[PDB]
Amino acid sequence: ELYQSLKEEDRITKLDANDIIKDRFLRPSNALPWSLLDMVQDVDYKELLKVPDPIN
Amino acid sequence: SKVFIATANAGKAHDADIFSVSACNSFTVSCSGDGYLKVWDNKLLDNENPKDKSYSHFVHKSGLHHVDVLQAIFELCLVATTSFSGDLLFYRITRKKVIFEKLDLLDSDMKKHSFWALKWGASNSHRLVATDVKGTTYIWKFHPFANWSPTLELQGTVESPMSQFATSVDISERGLIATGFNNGTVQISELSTLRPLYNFESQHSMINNSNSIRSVKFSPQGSLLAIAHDSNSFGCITLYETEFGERIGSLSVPTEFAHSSWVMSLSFNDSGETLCSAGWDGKLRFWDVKTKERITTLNMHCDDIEIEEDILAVDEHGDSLAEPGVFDVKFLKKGWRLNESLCCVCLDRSIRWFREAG
Amino acid sequence: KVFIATANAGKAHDADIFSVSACNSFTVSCSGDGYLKVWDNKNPKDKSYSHFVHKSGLHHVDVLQAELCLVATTSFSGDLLFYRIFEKLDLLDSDMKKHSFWALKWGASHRLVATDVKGTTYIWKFHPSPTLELQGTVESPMTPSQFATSVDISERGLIATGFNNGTVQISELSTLRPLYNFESNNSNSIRSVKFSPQGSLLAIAHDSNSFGCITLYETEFGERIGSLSVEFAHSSWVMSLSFNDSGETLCSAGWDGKLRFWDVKTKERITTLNMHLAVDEHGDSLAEPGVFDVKFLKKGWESLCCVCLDRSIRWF
Amino acid sequence: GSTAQLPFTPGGIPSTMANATKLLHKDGQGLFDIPEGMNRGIKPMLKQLNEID
Amino acid sequence: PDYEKRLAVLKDTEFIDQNHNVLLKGRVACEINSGYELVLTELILDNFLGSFEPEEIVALLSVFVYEGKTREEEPPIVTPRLAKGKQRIEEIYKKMLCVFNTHQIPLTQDEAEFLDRKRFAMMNVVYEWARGLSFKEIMEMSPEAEGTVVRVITWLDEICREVKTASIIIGNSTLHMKMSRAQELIKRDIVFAASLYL
Amino acid sequence: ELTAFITLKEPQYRDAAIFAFKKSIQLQSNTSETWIGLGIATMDINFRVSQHCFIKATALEPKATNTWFNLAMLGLKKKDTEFAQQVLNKLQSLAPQDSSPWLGMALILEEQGDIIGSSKLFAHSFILSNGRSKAAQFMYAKNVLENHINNGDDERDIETVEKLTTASIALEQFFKKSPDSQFALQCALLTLERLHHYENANELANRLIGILEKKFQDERELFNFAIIKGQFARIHLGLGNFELSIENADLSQGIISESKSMKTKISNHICLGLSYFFDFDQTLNQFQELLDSKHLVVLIAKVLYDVGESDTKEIALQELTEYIATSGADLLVTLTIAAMSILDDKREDLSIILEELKALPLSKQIIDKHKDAPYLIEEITKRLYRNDTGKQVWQRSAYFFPNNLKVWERLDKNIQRRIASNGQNKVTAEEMSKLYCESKNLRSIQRGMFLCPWNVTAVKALNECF
Amino acid sequence: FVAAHTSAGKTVVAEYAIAMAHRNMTKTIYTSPIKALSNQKFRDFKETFDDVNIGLITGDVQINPDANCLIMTTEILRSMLYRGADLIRDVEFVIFDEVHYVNDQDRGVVWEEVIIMLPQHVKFILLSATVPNTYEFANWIGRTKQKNIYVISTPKRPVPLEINIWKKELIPVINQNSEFLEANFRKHKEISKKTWPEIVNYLRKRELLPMVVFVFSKKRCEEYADWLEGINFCNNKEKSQIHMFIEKSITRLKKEDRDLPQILKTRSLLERGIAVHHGGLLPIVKELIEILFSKGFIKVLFATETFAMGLNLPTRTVIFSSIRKHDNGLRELTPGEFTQMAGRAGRRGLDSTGTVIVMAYSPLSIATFKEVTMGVPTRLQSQFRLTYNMILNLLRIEALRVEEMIKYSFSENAKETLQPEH
RNA sequence: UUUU
Repeated sequence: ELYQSLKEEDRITKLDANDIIKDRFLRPSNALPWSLLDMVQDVDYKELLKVPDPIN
Repeated sequence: SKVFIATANAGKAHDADIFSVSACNSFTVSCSGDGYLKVWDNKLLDNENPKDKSYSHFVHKSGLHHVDVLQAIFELCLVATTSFSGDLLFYRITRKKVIFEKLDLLDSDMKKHSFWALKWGASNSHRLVATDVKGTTYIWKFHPFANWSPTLELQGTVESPMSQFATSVDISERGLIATGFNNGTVQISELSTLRPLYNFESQHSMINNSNSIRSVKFSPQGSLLAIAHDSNSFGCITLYETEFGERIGSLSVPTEFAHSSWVMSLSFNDSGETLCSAGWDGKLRFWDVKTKERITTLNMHCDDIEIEEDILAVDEHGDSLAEPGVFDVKFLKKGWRLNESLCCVCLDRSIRWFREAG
Repeated sequence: KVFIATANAGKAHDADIFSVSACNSFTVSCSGDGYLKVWDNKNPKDKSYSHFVHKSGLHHVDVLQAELCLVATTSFSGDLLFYRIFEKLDLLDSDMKKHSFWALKWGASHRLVATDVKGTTYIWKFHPSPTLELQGTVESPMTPSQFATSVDISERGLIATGFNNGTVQISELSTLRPLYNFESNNSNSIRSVKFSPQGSLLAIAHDSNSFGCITLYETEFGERIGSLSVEFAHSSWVMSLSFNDSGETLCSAGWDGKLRFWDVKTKERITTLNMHLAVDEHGDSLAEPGVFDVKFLKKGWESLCCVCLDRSIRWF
Repeated sequence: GSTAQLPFTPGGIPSTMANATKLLHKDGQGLFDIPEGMNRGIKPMLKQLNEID
Repeated sequence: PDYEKRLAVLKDTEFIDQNHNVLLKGRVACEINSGYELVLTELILDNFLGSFEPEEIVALLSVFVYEGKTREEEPPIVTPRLAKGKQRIEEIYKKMLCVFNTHQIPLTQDEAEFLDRKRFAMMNVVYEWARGLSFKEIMEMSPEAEGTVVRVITWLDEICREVKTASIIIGNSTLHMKMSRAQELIKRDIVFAASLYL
Repeated sequence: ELTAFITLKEPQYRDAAIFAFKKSIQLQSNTSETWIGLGIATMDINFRVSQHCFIKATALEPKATNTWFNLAMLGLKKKDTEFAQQVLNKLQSLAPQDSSPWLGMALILEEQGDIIGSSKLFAHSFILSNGRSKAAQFMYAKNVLENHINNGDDERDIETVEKLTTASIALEQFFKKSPDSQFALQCALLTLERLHHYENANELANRLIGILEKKFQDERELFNFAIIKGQFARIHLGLGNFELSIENADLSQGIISESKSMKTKISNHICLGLSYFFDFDQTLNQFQELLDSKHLVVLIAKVLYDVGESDTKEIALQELTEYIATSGADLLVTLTIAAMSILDDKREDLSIILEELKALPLSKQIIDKHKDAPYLIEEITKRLYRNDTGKQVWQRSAYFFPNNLKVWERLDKNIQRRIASNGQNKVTAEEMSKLYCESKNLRSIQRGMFLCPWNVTAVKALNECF
Repeated sequence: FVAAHTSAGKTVVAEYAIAMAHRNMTKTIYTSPIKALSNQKFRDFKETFDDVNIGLITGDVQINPDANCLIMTTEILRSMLYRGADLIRDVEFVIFDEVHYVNDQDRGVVWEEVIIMLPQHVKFILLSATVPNTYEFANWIGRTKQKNIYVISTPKRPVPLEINIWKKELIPVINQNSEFLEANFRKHKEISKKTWPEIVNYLRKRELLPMVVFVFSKKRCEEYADWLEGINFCNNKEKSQIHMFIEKSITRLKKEDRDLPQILKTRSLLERGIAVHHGGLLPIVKELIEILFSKGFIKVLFATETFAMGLNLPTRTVIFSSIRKHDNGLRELTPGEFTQMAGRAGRRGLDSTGTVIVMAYSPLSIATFKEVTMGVPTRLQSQFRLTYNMILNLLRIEALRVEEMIKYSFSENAKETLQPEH
């Protein structure tokens, strides 16, 4: 909608509350932070060897 | 691929930021935000000022940020550029002054789209690719003759996998297209079929939305793909293998990151053995593809300009330009300008050329 | 050694009084309301005057006297203004006026030293038709750069700059070359740096995690000689330091409302003056926020001046 | 090159199995029990006939 | 006889064992191709340098590449940690010299007169070059000529490479990162300018 | 036959390997690899014969370092730590570039009880491996996960995020070779859920759930299934599929309703409440009433306030005040109370909130890196008095913490632009483009739009330029 | 093994070896103990050869790694040999240059260890100045490596030399047949700020320029150079050419680098035909001066010993301001050093004879003069030394005993009584 | 007070 407007000297541009508080302090999220994750998360010797290679 | 020597220089080349650069055998072309298109002759002499051999043309009042050049043997030389308003503009270069001929190659319904990126695909018919602000890629075939009578034929479009901003595009010599998006996703599709092949996401984490693809490049052999992307105020490079679509590794240096601020552009040399990246921190770094290890580093200063009157130490606001960020970088084939060459454009409105020792 | 309250003036400024300075004739004080007030040294509210400088407020001030009397101040807009006591001068060039300045100090040819927000220190030379001419500049020792919070200049030709990361750099004035480099959620910001009037001694008001520390270094060798403690000198941040004419006692002002006097030779405390260490359980001072700046006055004007959070200026 | 590589043999400068294990401490029942350069074996907490040279 | 005495010295300081097998210290010292393998190995073997900065490490390592023959008086050290490193290197060399003279090994002119010459007189110059100062200030503060400074920094590059390899052997990642960072920090400008023959 | 026996773990291949090795040794006893193979073959039956074979192999070919590692691992198999340590010291002196000795040393140190040295050795082994060892990748990922579960970290720490990313990459490379590994899949899910990579977590969790479903009748199987289902419900909740999250949480809760179990119960309650909130408010209210740490209380208060009922708001306020009166005073709870009071427009408590906010100790001001207290103080001052005395707290904050960005975001924009440049502060491309566009210049607006063409303000400013 | 005077044509042998190895499709390695000659040799070989690739290997830089002829120093080759580099697989010839060069305080002259550690398929081409000790070293190499070495020694000189002595007079003391003259020496025995203007004026009148003055002091070189104010040697065209060359050459530097005091002073002297060459200069300045001297724009040069070993020094005259040089104290010049420095005073095809002048500020004794000028050449010495690094590396490589390597080193009067298990 |  703005690029359509763009389709039609260092000039200077002519471009000049409760929502911010609600979004910054009282908006719950479905992505759990690391604090809740810390609150809820719970955390053969022959396979270390090398078998020798074939011989031709 | 270890020693680079400065060759020629030009300060205060444009009146605004130089956003892109491209080169061919005959000349080097650059664009800027003032709206002009400049041509720099590659075949120079000793102790000749590059501003003496330069030709400028006014294109758009809004400014330009992308450019590409096509040269093929009747000799045709085409330039395509994108403006800040969103237009796609084609010009024909003819020579010993330089003549700019505006070409009207797009129909009326194709002039309502806002384009961002573009790239030429040379014959090995020539092809043109472009990205849209809506997340679409367009494929064209260029026919010069029917006698000179150029036409652009639309082949098809590729939609976005998810829509997001399409920021970068590339085309390989084996017939592949890579598109980068602003969330860190890269899509690879087939040229002859217009069907997507691979779709891999390169994000370190999704906690914050500061991931974005800035550049995608294909290896000269076409079997490798390099990706430059953001990581919340850092710059990262990841290498992928295009035949089967698997992650190879990453390029990093102590400063898990390739650059300190942001990686703007990438470039391969002729053999595809060395990769160069340009950073917002004001550095050029060169990497070995096989060993994934850094080779060399170049530093950019405002005092590199040969003529002392063209040195721009500060901008219009007083901020220092002692170590300016690099916008774009390009490798030049042997014989264009003995050995390979390199060009880059910076924040101090300068364009610089380098030579490889050997 | 004891001190007796002499004069007081409450509600001096409308906003926080951030800095104080004095000379043989006047005492000046800046605030965030954009006023600077000149207080006669000979109630003091009836001997006071006010002038308007900038609407963004002021946070630094200094006085130079030599019949010359000059005042320099810095605003929250990054400006740097001069006044001939009130007659505004124009000494800064057009391109130099584009910079952002934080702190200053009159080095009594006369010298002026100022710091920037990018970590750069500027040194000038005042020539009374008054003009300034830039002697040189000193860049940030570290990369990436940091905020240059404090600066001082000594009579023997030394310059000390403190940064917000805890680094103090000593540089010469003759050649502008570096000499020393000390590197002493946590905070370590360098709040104040001072040179002893006589001898070779540098006092640095260091910062701990919500604690105030003072550390003493000696010049010509760059060796740490110890720290003052009562190793924390105050239960809150230490805001400013001050020496006397002799240089034997050092006064420190803290954010706990106390003025502690120390002995340079013995590195021991002398007396404490409360404007109105105990730590409750975390590091919180039991006392209330106190003093912004302190300044010794030599004999004939010994006395001292104090500016507090209560918007009052006190003389002792 | 690297220190992980061995040099090629210089020019001009100058019963193998039986001579190799001549100084190995053979314990009871005829079996090696101490590696070379060490002084102890593992302490938990037909093969002898194979002397075919 | 010289070979036997050097074997005795190498066994005494626990570089090789009684069977003439190379130990960890000898394995690390195999990488250092400069003139002082033993002292450098003893310096970088423990966690002494764990609180240093890359600039401080590259400044301290200049004692091993600077001949120390100068007439101008040494200025005060620019950093306390540089003084601490100076003291540590001096005590290591004193101990090693006593061990050497126990076995009556003949010493070269440089090895015997190490602590007599002012070999710590380029730490400030290398420090300020690594911080980011230009060559003009460096020359205005240096006690030598341009060629000597260029040579010292050029050799310090290879010293950094060797210390990187030794740190990979030892198992110290932080030292490896610091040495790579210092190598990138000091390699710039006219000191490492490309040759006019290339 | 030895390779087949190692992969499949069946006795009949070990005997065939022993037969072949004995016949080859009879035909020619001069070769070392035959003795190596014979030592590996009998490594579980008789350790004395294996040690003899390894020693003979060393004697025949002394420039081979795999015999020493085999002997050290055999010593570790029979629990002889000092013998293995001595052999590994020799091996490190012999082949430093190899990664096996570092892995063995790290295993010994981890068994002994050391934590820092074990982590350092695991990291060195992983870096030296260069993607050639599965064991190195698995051990490194497990160590990184074990060090960063209950360590009290924040998302703003770059090093922890980079460690988690490296562990995730290592686990992907590991899965390319050995999929269907239960422990590696669990570790991968734990890392991915913490990096917010939910699609990969969905795929891996589907694979793991299939594996556990095929593998099952016991008791511990049911408990592990319940824990996996709880994590899988968390993944759906984070992915936007609320119905599936509710179903999985209910299924997991059913099997562990009469019992490590407390963590699963808390997770199920949180997931059910948040799934129901996004819109049956009654079920969400009941589940949140079913439920310290200062974070559960804040989340519950936020949800109950956003419900929109008077009883819910009163309950949230009462719970926050109860926490304040019980566990002391903190910054987040006071900020939440202040925001709720400001939104509800209660005049009586506003003055007390303003006084408490202005009487903050210096420690809380050091902790507050976003400068929320000055913001709330100015908002309350402006609402109560309709004056302009609220910028004084901003001036004091800029005095105390002059390198912050949020303090200069209000006073002087040039200061904020200069402070954020050249790496003095860490800033993203969106914020930098906004700073550039706030210069009102055409060049700056073009640069800011180049840095972020999907920014509405940059496009609007460029359009307004003309 | 070739031992001949410098500029007698020893580079023809090296070029023929390179071409012969190229014909067989094998490789050649050229090594020297001076790190400042690698770049000069690289440029010279790249100019000389066509269809043959030339590469350069140093501590950091690598240029054309997969070339036919690689140029390095002996320390690089020794490191490669100890680390088992795969480059040596295809190498057929290894060229050792400046074998006679001896310097105690230089840890880079290690060519006997290189010879000991080379494989069986590699042949050698050793080049040196004329020495009386050739057969012992050739015999040791032949015995140790079991290769057939041939000894070529030549005293013939393409251009003869004369030795003269300078009060406002030039008295020839040694003619072109190396016959000391005593009548002229006695006649000399009978008979500052103005010395060098007078010397330069006399030489310019006699047309014996360009000249090189050998000064064994870094500060005295510059003092004498500054004592030449008022004299000029160039016209407008040559000055413009020199200015353009310097401007193009210093393009690679920053603006603050181009403004350094040495660069300004060097340009000021260079635009008049004067220059100074010593070890206290920046490397780029030394390269600029050497290239401009090679091109032929410089008539007067003051140089220390660092210029004697240089590659291209075509000079008509050589002047010795003294005979004593500090090394541990002031010491008279050895006959070998004097011969090496004075052998550069001739040009093939452009000169008929070589002029060498010794400066007498009171006369000079005859004993020391004859010892310095006509003396027995210095013998070839062994620089092999035992180091802890070599011992540790050989103990790490458990295949070669250190005692055996020690016993196969060169030693004058070695015991020929070794029966190994005989 | 040459040379590295």
